[PDB]
Amino acid sequence: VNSFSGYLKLTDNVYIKNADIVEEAKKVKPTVVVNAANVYLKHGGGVAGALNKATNNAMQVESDDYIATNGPLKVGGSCVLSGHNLAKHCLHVVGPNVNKGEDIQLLKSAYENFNQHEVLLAPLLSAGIFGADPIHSLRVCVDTVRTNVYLAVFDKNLYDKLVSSFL
Ligand SMILES: O=C(O)C[C@@H]1CN(c2ncnc3[nH]ccc23)CCO1
Repeated sequence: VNSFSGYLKLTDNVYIKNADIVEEAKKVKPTVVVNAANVYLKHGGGVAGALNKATNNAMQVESDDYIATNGPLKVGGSCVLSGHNLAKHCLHVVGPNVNKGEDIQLLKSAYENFNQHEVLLAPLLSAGIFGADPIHSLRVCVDTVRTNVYLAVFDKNLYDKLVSSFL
C-alpha cells in the first residue's frame, strides 16, 4: 500500500491522474519524482521549469554543479539528484526532444531508467514542449516500465484523451 490517491489503474503497474506534478510531489513526498530533463540540466520550462521553480532554484544550483563535474547527460539517459522539498530523490530523465530532431526510438531507452526504481511519480516523457505524441509516450511507458509508475498529466483535456484512447 502507498499514499498515491485518485489514480486510474491502466495496467498491473501503471497508474494515471490529472494532476500538477509539482502539487502531487508536495503532497506525497514520493521516494522518486521524475524530471523531464534535457542533457544540460537547464530547467527552463515545461515540467522541469515548474519543478525547479518549486525548489526555489535549488534544483538548478545542484544541477549546475553536476554538469560542471560530469558533463552533459545522453539523450535517453538519466541521473539521480536530490528531490529537495519535493521528494527524496529526483530522477532526471532525458527523453528525445522532437523539436530538436532527436530519434523517437530513444524514448524507450529513456523509460528504461524508471526500472531502476521500485516506485516513481513521473510525467509522460517527451510530451509537452518536447514535441512527441503523448499517446505514443504512454504506450511506450506501459510497454517498457515494469516498476510501479504514477503518471501525472497536467492538462485535463489530454488526460481524458489518454484514458479514452488507451488500449
Ligand atoms: O502533463 C501535461 O499535461 C503535459 C506536459 C506538462 N508540461 C508542464 N509544463 C509546465 N509546467 C508544468 N507543470 C506540470 C506539468 C507542466 C507542459 C506540457 O507537457
